[PDB]
Amino acid sequence: STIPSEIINWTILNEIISMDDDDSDFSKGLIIQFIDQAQTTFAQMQRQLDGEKNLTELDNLGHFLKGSSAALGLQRIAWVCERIQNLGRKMEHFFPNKTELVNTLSDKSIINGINIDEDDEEIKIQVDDKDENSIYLILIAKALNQSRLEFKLARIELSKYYNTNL
Amino acid sequence: TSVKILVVEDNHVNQEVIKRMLNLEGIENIELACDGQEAFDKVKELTSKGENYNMIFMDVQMPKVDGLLSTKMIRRDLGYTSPIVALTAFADDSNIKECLESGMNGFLSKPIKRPKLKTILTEFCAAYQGKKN
Ligand code: BEF
Ligand SMILES: [Mg+2]
Ligand code: NA
Repeated sequence: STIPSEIINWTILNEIISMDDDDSDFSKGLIIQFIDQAQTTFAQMQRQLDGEKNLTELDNLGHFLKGSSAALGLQRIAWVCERIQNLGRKMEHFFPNKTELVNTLSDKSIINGINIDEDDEEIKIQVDDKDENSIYLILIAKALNQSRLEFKLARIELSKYYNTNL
Repeated sequence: TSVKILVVEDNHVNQEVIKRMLNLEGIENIELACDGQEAFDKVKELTSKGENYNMIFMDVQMPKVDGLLSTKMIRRDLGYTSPIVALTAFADDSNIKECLESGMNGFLSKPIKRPKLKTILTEFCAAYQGKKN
């Protein structure tokens, strides 16, 4: 699969917005809930990477956020989540570099006034204590760093749509 | 009442989206379960009353008991003869085949769009009456 180029699939998000009826509390409320969910889920994934290193839990966390980001049209986040799930299942064996993935953006210029590595966190993992499961953990850490970037980009586009910091 | 649907789903955002879609389809009697055990328990309680849920939408990955095991328990241990449709962030043919072979009648992948939900309801949902421009 290739990551989608557009941060928001407006066909899906417009459909969500169309269900508001009257003020916008339904759709904006789901966006706000998702944002919180994403922060909680990233912290959980990081805790696994730094701690228990449970690939099944990482797969469950990926799959969890995939469903919600997909339902809100946040399709690049959903794609990276699907990669995490598959890495956690040992069903994939690579994850693209950040430069390759940022170059696929449709509004490729959205990456101009921010540090694309700002939210990066490094995986506490010995080498030293390395084994057959190390690649999956290290590629999931790579993927999570991508996910935090995709999340910041989605928040930028959403904040611009809502004319308010979300 | 009239039509009664169970949505089984651990992600609250997804619960809220499908609930709103079903409400828009004129279905107000929607119950929510957060995992496969809770789903079993609810279908189990309604089993006593002597009524089915018209339909169950079943997520696959959930803590405690997943949707495949949930379906197996509901089919095997309980009477259960009414439709169960996978509603899940999956995926590929392995997942679809697994769901059908576990005793699910059909399969929807997220995001579920309103027109496609309409088709599933017409296909599988008992008393459902739908409009309409
Ligand atoms: F967790 Be479900 F399979 F989207
Ligand atoms: Mg789930
Ligand atoms: Na049913």
